[PDB]
Amino acid sequence: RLPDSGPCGWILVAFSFLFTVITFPISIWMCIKIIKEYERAIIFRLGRILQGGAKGPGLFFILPCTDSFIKVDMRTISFDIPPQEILTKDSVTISVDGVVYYRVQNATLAVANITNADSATRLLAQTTLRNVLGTKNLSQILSDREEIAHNMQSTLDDATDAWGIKVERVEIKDVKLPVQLQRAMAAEAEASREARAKVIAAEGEMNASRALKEASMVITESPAALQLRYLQTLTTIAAEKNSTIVFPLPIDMLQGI
Amino acid sequence: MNASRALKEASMVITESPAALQLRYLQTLTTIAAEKNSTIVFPLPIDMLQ
Ligand code: NA
Repeated sequence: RLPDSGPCGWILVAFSFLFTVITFPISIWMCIKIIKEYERAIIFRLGRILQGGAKGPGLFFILPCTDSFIKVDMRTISFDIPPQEILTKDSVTISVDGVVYYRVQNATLAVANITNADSATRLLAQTTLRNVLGTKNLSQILSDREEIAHNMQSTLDDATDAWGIKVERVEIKDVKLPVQLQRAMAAEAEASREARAKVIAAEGEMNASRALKEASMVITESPAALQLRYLQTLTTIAAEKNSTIVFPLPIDMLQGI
Repeated sequence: MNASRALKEASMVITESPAALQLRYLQTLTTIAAEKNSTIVFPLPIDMLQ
């Protein structure tokens, strides 16, 4: 799979052979290359790419005048995506903070078919995450990891194949609602605790009721006692750090008009 | 028009016992109180037994 993108050569090659031998105890260090188990090399000689696949591990020789040399790490790499602003299918504004893991699958395509594989891959992960979550309600986003991952993978594989890249994971490390929505969306949790509080409060009413009845039966034998309790309530209330408005009301004067 | 059928069903059940609609009113007030700039004016009818 190739990427989508002579007599005078021997003279330059011979000149380079001679020059490097003339400079041998210095230039041999530039000629020699060592590629580790987990690396691959892409080599051009007079602009043509050396026949076959990417060069494997071991010891290799190049002439720096006529040859160009690119070295590719084949290991998995992880990148912490910058945070994004997203809209859910139900139209909720959320900000998410992603992470992507990816690996070079074909070293030749990664070098010769795309200008910058890393930037292409990292941007593609952002736009793919933006799209998929726009097809889900907020509740589905929290519950449907496996389905969401499956949807992204097919999208990513179709695009990254030509770049020689395999994306292995995309995941989310933070999700935030804007502050104006936070209590409104929490209604279900708030209601459950209020429901249990109501049961506790009603039990308190029942426990206190007997003493109030006993107090009432004494008070009603001289009914003006309730007005004395009323006036003491006003004195207690006035002491709190709040505004109190009081209206003395001469009812017998009003009774006259 | 789309919402009307469910409201009719809810109304028919609620109206079979008199206090039910009043409970719905009070729950609404509790929901209102959480929003900003919501002033509530609350009468307390009291009897001094004269
Ligand atoms: Na991130």
